[PDB]
Amino acid sequence: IRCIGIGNRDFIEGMSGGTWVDIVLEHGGCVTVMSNNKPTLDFELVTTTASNMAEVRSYCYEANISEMASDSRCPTQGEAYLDKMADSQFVCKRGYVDRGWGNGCGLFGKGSIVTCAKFTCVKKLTGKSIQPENLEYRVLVSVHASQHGGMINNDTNHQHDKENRARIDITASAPRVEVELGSFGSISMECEPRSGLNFGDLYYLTMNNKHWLVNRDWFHDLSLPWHTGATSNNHHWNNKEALVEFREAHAKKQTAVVLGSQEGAVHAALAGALEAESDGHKATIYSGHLKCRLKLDKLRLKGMSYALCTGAFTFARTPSETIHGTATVELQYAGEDGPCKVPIVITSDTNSMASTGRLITANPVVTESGANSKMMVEIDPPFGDSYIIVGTGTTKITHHWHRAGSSIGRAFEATMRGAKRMAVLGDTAWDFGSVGGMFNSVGKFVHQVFGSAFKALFGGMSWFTQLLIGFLLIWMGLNARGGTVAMSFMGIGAMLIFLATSVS
Amino acid sequence: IRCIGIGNRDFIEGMSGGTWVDIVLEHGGCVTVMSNNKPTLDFELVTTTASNMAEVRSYCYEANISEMASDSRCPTQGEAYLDKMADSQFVCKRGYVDRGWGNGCGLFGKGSIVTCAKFTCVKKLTGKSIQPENLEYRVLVSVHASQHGGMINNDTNHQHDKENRARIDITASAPRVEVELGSFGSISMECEPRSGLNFGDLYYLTMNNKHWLVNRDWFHDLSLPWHTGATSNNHHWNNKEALVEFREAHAKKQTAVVLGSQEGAVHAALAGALEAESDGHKATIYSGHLKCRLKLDKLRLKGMSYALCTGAFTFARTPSETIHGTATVELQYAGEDGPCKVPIVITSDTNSMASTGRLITANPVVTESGANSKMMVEIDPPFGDSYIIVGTGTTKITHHWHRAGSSIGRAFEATMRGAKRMAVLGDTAWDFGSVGGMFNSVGKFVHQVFGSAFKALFGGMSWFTQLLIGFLLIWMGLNARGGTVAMSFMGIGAMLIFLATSVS
Amino acid sequence: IRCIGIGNRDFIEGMSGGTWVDIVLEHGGCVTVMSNNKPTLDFELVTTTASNMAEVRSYCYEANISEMASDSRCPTQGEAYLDKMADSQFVCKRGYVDRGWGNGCGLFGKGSIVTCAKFTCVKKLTGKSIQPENLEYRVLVSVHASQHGGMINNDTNHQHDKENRARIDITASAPRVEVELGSFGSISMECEPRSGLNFGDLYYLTMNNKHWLVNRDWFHDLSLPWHTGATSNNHHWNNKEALVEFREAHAKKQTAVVLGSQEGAVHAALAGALEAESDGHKATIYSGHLKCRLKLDKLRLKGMSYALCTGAFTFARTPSETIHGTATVELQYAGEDGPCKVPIVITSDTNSMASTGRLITANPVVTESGANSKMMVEIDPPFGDSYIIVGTGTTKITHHWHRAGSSIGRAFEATMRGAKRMAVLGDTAWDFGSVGGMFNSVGKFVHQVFGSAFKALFGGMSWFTQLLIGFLLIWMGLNARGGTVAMSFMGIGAMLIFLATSVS
Amino acid sequence: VEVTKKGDTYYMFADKKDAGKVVTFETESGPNRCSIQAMDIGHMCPATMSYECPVLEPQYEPEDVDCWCNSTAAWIVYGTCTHKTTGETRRSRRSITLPSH
Amino acid sequence: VEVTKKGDTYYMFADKKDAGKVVTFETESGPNRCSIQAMDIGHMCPATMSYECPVLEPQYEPEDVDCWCNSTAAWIVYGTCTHKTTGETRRSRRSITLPSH
Amino acid sequence: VEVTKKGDTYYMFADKKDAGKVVTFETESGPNRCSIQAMDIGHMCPATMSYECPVLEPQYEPEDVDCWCNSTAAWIVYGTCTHKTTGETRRSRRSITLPSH
Amino acid sequence: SKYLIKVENWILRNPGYALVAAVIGWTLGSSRSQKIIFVTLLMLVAPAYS
Amino acid sequence: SKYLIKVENWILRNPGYALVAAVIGWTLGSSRSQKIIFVTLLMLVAPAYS
Amino acid sequence: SKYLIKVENWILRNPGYALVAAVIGWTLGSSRSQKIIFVTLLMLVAPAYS
Ligand SMILES: *[C@@H]1O[C@H](CO)[C@@H](O)[C@H](O)[C@H]1NC(C)=O
Ligand SMILES: *[C@@H]1O[C@H](CO)[C@@H](O)[C@H](O)[C@H]1NC(C)=O
Ligand SMILES: *[C@@H]1O[C@H](CO)[C@@H](O)[C@H](O)[C@H]1NC(C)=O
Repeated sequence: IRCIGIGNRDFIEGMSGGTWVDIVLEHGGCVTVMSNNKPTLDFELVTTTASNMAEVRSYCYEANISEMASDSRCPTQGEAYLDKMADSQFVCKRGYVDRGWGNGCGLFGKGSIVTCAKFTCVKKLTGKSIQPENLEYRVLVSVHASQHGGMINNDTNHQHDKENRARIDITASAPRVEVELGSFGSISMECEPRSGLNFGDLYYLTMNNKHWLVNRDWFHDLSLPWHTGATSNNHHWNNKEALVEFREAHAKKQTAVVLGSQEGAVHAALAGALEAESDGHKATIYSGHLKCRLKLDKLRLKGMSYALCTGAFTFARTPSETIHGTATVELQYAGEDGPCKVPIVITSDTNSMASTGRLITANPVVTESGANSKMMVEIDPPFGDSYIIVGTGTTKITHHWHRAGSSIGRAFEATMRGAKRMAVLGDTAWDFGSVGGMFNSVGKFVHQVFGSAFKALFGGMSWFTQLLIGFLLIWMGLNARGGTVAMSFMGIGAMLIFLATSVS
Repeated sequence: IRCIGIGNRDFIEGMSGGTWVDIVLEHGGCVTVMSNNKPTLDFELVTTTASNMAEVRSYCYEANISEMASDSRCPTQGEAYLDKMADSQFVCKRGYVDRGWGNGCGLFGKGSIVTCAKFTCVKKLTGKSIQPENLEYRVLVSVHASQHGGMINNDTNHQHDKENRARIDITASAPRVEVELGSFGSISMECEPRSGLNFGDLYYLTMNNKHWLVNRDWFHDLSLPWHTGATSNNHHWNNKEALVEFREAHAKKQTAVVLGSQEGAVHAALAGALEAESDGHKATIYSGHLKCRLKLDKLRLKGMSYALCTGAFTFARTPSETIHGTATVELQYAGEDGPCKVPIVITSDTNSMASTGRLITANPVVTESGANSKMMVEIDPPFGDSYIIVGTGTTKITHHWHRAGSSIGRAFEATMRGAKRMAVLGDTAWDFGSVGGMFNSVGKFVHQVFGSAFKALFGGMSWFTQLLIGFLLIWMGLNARGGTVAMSFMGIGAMLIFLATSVS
Repeated sequence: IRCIGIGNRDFIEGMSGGTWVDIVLEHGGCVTVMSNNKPTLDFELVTTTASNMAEVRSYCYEANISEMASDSRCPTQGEAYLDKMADSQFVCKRGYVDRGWGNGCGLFGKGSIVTCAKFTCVKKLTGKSIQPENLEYRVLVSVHASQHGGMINNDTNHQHDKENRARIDITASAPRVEVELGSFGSISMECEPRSGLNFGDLYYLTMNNKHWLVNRDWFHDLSLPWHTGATSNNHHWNNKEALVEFREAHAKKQTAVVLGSQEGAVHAALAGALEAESDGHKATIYSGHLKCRLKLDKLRLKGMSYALCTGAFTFARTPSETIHGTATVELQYAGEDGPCKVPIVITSDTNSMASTGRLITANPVVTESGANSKMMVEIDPPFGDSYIIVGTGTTKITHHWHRAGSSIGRAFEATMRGAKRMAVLGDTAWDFGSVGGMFNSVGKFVHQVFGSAFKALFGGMSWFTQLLIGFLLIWMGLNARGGTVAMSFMGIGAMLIFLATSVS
Repeated sequence: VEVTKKGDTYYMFADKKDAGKVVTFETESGPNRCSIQAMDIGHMCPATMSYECPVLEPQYEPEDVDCWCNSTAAWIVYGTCTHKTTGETRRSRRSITLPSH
Repeated sequence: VEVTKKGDTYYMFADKKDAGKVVTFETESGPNRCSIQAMDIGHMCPATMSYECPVLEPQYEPEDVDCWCNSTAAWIVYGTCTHKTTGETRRSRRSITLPSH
Repeated sequence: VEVTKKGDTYYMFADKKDAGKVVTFETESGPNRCSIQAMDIGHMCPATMSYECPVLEPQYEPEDVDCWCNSTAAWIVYGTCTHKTTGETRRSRRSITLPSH
Repeated sequence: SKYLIKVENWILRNPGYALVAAVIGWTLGSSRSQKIIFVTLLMLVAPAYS
Repeated sequence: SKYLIKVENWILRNPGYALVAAVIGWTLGSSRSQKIIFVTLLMLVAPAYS
Repeated sequence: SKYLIKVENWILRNPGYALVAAVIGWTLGSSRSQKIIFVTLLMLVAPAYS
C-alpha cells in the first residue's frame, strides 16, 4: 500500500508463464508489479547510501598564527637568515627595504629582510571521493494484502508485519539477493547499479557539520592552503601565503596578519550547489535510478483456498479516487467467519452482474477473525459509469462510480510509457547467451510494450475470437504475392496470436 | 679455445693454395680461421690503448680569490688607476658611481671606480686530444691444440703455454708484425687501423680521477675559465670574470666574491656522456674495429706424424652445445702410448661409418703421455641426427647427437654474412699492381663468399662429379645462340669449376 | 655660392622673355635659378619657425600635498561631512569601514569615512597646438657675384655684403614679398605654405626646458592630472587621484601619500618621439617643403658694361669637382685695371677656340681694384675631355679637364627630375582666369620640363638648323592621311619650334 | 602641547616631542586627561595630519585607536615630515607606467 | 622588563606596561640604556613579535625605527593580542573571493 | 690597530676586535682621530679587503662612507673569513649552468 | 464526451454483433459518404434499443 | 621439420641417384602439375626403401 | 666609354654631315640588319678621317 500516494507511478505486467521480469526504479517514484496468480508487489527506492569514502584533500578556511619573527640585513652582508626557515611549520617571505644611517649601518642600499611565523589550522573542511563499490541502495517492498492502510507506522520499530513489508540492501559486491515475504513466498532480485548519476566528477564536501557536492574541476581551482592526501596529525601544508598577509615594508621588521573566518565566502560560493545529509560517517544521496530483474518462482497467494464471507459488508466512507484513475474501497465486515474471501464485482448495471474491469489487488481477503473488522482494496474502474457490488444475497450493497477519459487515450499513454521504459532499458534487456531465451526475451518485451493496448482494445478478452481473428489475418497475409504486404501482415498476426496466448 | 664462449663469432676459410687471407676484427667479437693443412687459429681484440696523449685546454671549475683592492676617483680627476692592473694574475672591472660631499670631494657628479683581485685555481680539469699515431690495439691469438679447456688462467701470469697462446700489439708506426707460435710455426700480420670511430671530433676529458669523452664543438662552448696546455708553474687565464661576481655599486669600494664548487654542474651536464677507464696516463677504449691481413707460410701442424691411440677413450660429461651449432667433446684417455692421434668419426648410423661432417679442430691429438689424461675437441655436426664414434676395435664408444635447423638456412646466413664482410672490406681488398694477383684476388673473395654454401650444397664433396657437372654446364652454355643465356651460364660454370678446384 | 656644397641640388631655367617662374624648395636641399641676361640666384630654406602657439592642456607630473583631513561616521549617523569637500582645491575619497565598541560607538556595523587633502602642483609640463597662420619660413638668397667663396662669415653680424646675400621671412599673412639685392635689382616672391607636414594630429610638448612632438590620439590618453589653458594664478585640476595613493582605511583615519617625480616614466615613454629646438617662446622645425613663384622684372647685371682684364690670371689650386659634374675655378688676378670682365672660354682643343659649354655664374668679374686680388667661378664642362682657357694674348693659361657620363644620360635624368617637379606642382601651376596666360602657362611648363634635354640634344645651338628641322617635321606630319601619325608629329614639331624660339 | 578653541571645538597642536604621553587640559565640563599614541607622528611642518579622536567609557579598553580623551571628542593635529627638512615622506612606490606610443 | 641572554644574544621580555619608556641593563661592555618606541605592543600571550633593534650613534635621529639601544644590537620581543583574551587582532579585511561554480 | 706607512701612504691593519670604534694616531700634520664603521669586517686571514677612505670636513655628514679620518686619505685593510678556518665566505649562489650535450 | 464513451464501451463489450451490424450497413448505401453516414447511424443507435 | 631435414640430408648425401630418380619420374606424368606431384612422390619415398 | 663619348660629341657638334653620311649609308645595304651595320660603320669611322 506504499505505492498509493505517489505521483510518478507505473504499472508492470508480465507473461502468465513468464517468471522473470525487468523493471526500472526512480529515486522519486514507485513501481507496481501484478500478475494473474501472483499477489501484487510494490517496489520503492528510499535513499542512496555512501559509506567508507576515502579522503582526497582538505582546505583550511579559518587559521591562526603565532610567534612572528623577522630579520634584516643591509647591503654587503648577503641574504638574511633565520633558524625557523628550515622548519615546515613556519612560513616566511623575503623582501628588500631601504636603509640608511637612521637604521644602523651607513652604506645606502636596499637590504634583505625575511619574516616568518607559525601556521596552525583552527578550522578546516574536507573533500571525499565516491567509488562505485562503496554505494549501497535501499529498496522497500510492500505487498497488497488488503491491509487496513492506516498511516500510524512511520518508523521501523513496530506495527510492521514482517510478512507484509520488507527492506533490501542492494550492494555492488553481491547484486543477487533472495527476499523472503513469509507466507507469501520468496522472490529473487538482481539489480545493476548502472546509468546513474556520474560519480567521477563529483566530490563530497564536508564543512561545519554540513555537506555539499562539488565539481572536481572546481575543487582544485580553489585558492587556499592544502596538504597531501594522507592521514597525519600534522601535515606539510602548501600555498599558505594566501592566508597570511604581510605589510608593505619597514626598515627593521615586518608584521604579518592572519585573515578572518572565510566561512561566509564559502557559503556564498556554494549557493547554487546541491546538498545532502549524513549520519556519522555515512552520506545520503537522493538522486540516482536503478535497473533490476525479478524472478518470481516460489511466490504464491495467501487466501486462495479460503471460503466466502457470509457476514455483513459495509462502506466505511465514500470511496476516494487517485490521480491514476484508481479507486480505493475501505470495507467493514461484521460477523465471525474467520478469514474469508471478499466477493466484489464491477459491472455496468445492477442486473447485468458482469465483470467489466480488473483489480489492482489480487484476492481481496479479511485478515483477522474479529467480529467487526476492517479492510481495504484498490481497483481500476472502467472508463465511463460503473457499479461496484459487494456481497451476495439480499444484503449485497451497490455503489455508483464515474471515471472520465477514453480507453484509447489511456492505451496510447501506457504504450508511450512502455516504449520510454524499454528505451531506458538499453543494455541488459535481452540475452545473447544460450539459445531458448532469445525468443522468450523478444516475446517478453513485445508483451511489456503492447499488452496495455491489447487488453484495452480487443473486446472483452474472450480468448476465443481473438485467435480466429489472428488466424484469418495470417491467412490474408499469406495469400498475397505482393512485397511489403505479406511480411508485415504475418508479423502482426503472430504478434496478436502471442498476445492472446499470454494473460489478458 | 678463447673463441668458444663468444656471441659474435664468425668462420673464415681460405683457399688451399692461398697463403694470404683478410679478416675483420670487432671489439666485441672473435674470428676463427681454419684451413685444410693448417691448424685452427682464434683471433680476438681485447682493448684499445691510448697513450702519450697531448693536452689542448684546461678549465678551472673551483677557484679562490685573495687581496681584493679598489680605487675610486670622483669627477675632475680622470680615470682611476691601480698598480695591480698591469699584472695578468689580477682581474679588475671598472664602473661609474655617484659621488658627493659625503664621499670626500665637492663636485656633484659620478666618478670612476676600479676594483681588482687575485685569481688562483685550486682545482682544475684537463682536456686531451687523440691522434691516430697514439693508438695501440691488443689482439690475443689462440691455437686449437686439443687443450684441456679449463678456465683457471684469467690473467697473463702463468698457466699459459707460450706455444698455445700469444699477444700482439698493433701500432700505427709498424703495422707489419711477425708472430712466433713455437712448434706450430710463424705467421705474419698486417693490420690497418682504418674506418674506426672518428677521433677528430672527440676530446678526452679528465676530471677528479675520472674520465669521459666529449664533443669538440661542445667543449669550446662551455662558459668557464680556460687556458691552453703550456708547461709552466703559473699559467695565464682568460675569461675569469665568469667565476667572480661583483656587487652592484658602492661609492668608495666594491667587494667581489668567488663562486663555489661547480663539480655538481659538470656531473649533471655529463650525464649523457660516454665513459672509459685509465691506468696511470694511458686510457682504455672499448669501441672500434680493425682490418687485418694474415700470411700463413711457415705454419704447420704438430701431431700430423703421430700414430693412432690404442688405449681406452671415455666421455668426461655430456657434450655441450654452443649457440653456433658447434659441439664440444671432452675426452679422457686411459693407457700409456704417448702422444697419439685421436680416431674420431661422425656418421649417420653405427653400421654406416661414413664421414658426414667436418671438424673445427684439425688433427685432434693427446698432448701428454700420462696414464689417465684428458683432452677436448670442437666439431660441427650435420643438421639432423648423427652419431659420434671415438676409437676402434671392440672398445670404440658411440654417442647420439641432434641439431635443429636446415642446411639451406645456414648456407644462406653464411652467404649473407660473407657478403656483409666483403662489403666492410671496401678498400685494401684487391691489388691493382703487378698482374698475376688480380685473378688470385677475385678467386679469393669469391671463395670466401661462396664456399660456405658450396660445401653445404654440392653433394658429398666427391671432387669428381662436380667437375663433370661444371663441364656439362659449360657445354650447355656454349651451344646457345641467345643473348643473356650464355654469359651467365658460362660464368656460373667457371665459378663452380673454381670452387671445386679449391678445398672443400 | 651657398648652393655649391649641397647634395640635393636642382637646376631651373626659364624662358628668355618669361619673367615669372615657379620653383619648389625642400628643407634639405637648394635651388639654382639661371637665365640669359639675369644673374644666377641660389635659394635655400633654412628653418621652419613656429611662434605664438596657443596652449591646449597642461599636465602635472610631480605634485605635493598638505593639510590631510578625514572624518568617519558609524551606522545610525548618515553620511560623513567635511567643510573642505565643497572646495575645488581639496580632493577626497569615500569608503566604508567596519566599526565596533573598540572604535568609539556601540552599534556593530560598518560606517562611512571620507578623507580629503589639498593639492599643489610644484612642477608641470605643457601642451601647445600649431596653427597654419603661426608658421613662418626663412629662405636665404645668394647671388653668384664671383665672390671669394670663403666660409668665414657664419652668423649675420658682418662680412655679408648686403647686395650679395639676403634673408626672407615668408609668413601666412603676407605671402607676397619684394626682395632688394642692391645694385643687382629687385625681385618678387609669392610662396604658398601648402602640402607640408600635417599639423592637425601633432601636439608640441614642453617639459623641463625640453621639447617634443606627440600624437593627439596619445596625448589625451595619458593618465595624469591635467587642466586646460586659462590665465590665472590658481587653476582647477581634474583626475588628480592618479597621483595621490591612499593607504588602506584604518579604524578612524586615512593617511594619503603623494607619488614621486614621474620624469623618468615620461622620458621612457617619449623614447621613440621626434625632437626639436626652441628659443624663448618660438620653436624650430626642420621638416617641410614649400612652393614659390618668382617674378624677375627689375633684376639686371652689375658688370655687363665693364671692360676686359689686361693683367695676369693664375690658378690658385687644382680646380675641384662636385657631385653634379660642376667645376669650381678659383682665380688670382695680378695688375691694377679695376673691375674688369674675366675672359674665359671652354673648348675641345687649344686651336679650336669654340665655346662648347655653359657657365653657371653669368658675367664673371673681379670685385676689387687691388693689385693681387682673388675670385671664383662655377662652370659646367661638356661630357668627355675639354680645355678651359683663361685670358688673352701670350699670357693666357690653359687647363685640361675630364668628365665621365653621357649627355643622353644627364638629359634623361634632368627630364625625369623635371617631370617629378611638375608632378609636385599639382595646384597653382596654370591659370584658368583671363585668356592670354594659358598658352603662356603651357609653354612655360613644357619649357621647364623639356629644355634640359633640348639644350643637350639638338646639336650646337645654331638656332638656324633647328627651325628647318621643325619645319620639315611639321611638313612630314601634315602630308599624312593616317590617324595617330599626324597629330603627334605636328605636336612634336610645334614643341620643337617653340623650344627653339626660347633661349637655348 | 598647545590647546586652543576655535568655534566651540578644541584643537591640540602636538609637536614631535610629545609623542606617546598623556596631557591634561581644561574644558567647559572640567579637567580632561587625554592620551596620545600617535605612531606616524612627525616634526612641525606645513604637512599636518588632523583627525578627531573620540571620547569613550573607561571600562572598554581602546582597540586600534591611538588617541582618546574623556570629556568629549577631541580633534588632534600634528605634522608629518622627516628631520624638519620641509619634505614629506612620499614613499608610495606606485611606479605608474605610461603607454609607449 | 626581563633581560636574558641565550647564546650570546640579549632578549628583552617587555610586557604591555613598559611601553614608551627607556630601560637600563648591563652587558659585557658595560651599562646600556635602551629606548623602546613600540607602537603595536600588546599584552602577554603566545603571539609574540620578536625583532632585533640595532645600536646606533647618538648623533643621528631614529628613522623608521621603534627600538634602539647603545651597547650593541638588542633583540626585543613582546606579545600582540587584545585584552588578554588569547586572541589576535587579525584585522586584515582582505575579503578573498572564490569562483561561484 | 696597527698603523704603518709604506711609500708616503698610511695603512691601518685592523683586526676583528676593533670593529665600530675610533682610533687616534699621529701623522706629519699632527694627531688624527679616524672612525671605522666596517660592518662586514672579519678575522685575520689571507683574504684581505683594502680600500682608501677619504678625509672630509667635520661640517658635513658622511653619505655612503664607512671610514673617515681627518688628516688625509687613509687606506684601510682587514681580513674577510669565518672563524679563522682559512676559508672565505664565497656565498655568491650564482649556480652557473652548462649545456647538456 | 458524454455519449462517445458509452457507445465505445458498448462496442468493446460485444464487438462481434457491432461488426456484423457495421458490415450489414456498409453495403446499404448508394455513395461512399452515404455508406459512412449509414454506418455512423448504426453506431449512434447501437447503445439504446428502445 | 622432423622428416624434411632427413630427406634433405639424404638428397645431399647421394645427389646423383636422387637426380636420376627425379629425371626418370619427370617424364612419367601427363601434365606439368602431375609431373610435379610424381617427383614430390619420389622425393618423399626416397629416404625409406621398404 | 672611352670612344663612345667622343663620337657622340662629334655627332652633336656637326649633326648635318653626320645625318648626310647616315642617309647615304642607309641605302647601300641589301638587308635591314646590313643597313644597320653599314650605318654603324659610318658612325664609328666618323670621328677620324685619316
Ligand atoms: C578624565 O579621566 C581622568 C582620569 O583620571 C579624570 O581624572 C578626569 O577627571 C576625567 N575628566 C572628566 C570626567 O571630565
Ligand atoms: C648608552 O647611552 C647612555 C645615555 O645616557 C649612557 O648613559 C650609557 O653609558 C651608554 N652605554 C654605553 C656607552 O655603553
Ligand atoms: C682631527 O680632528 C680632531 C678633532 O678632535 C682633532 O683633534 C685633530 O687634531 C684633527 N687632526 C688633524 C687636524 O690632523
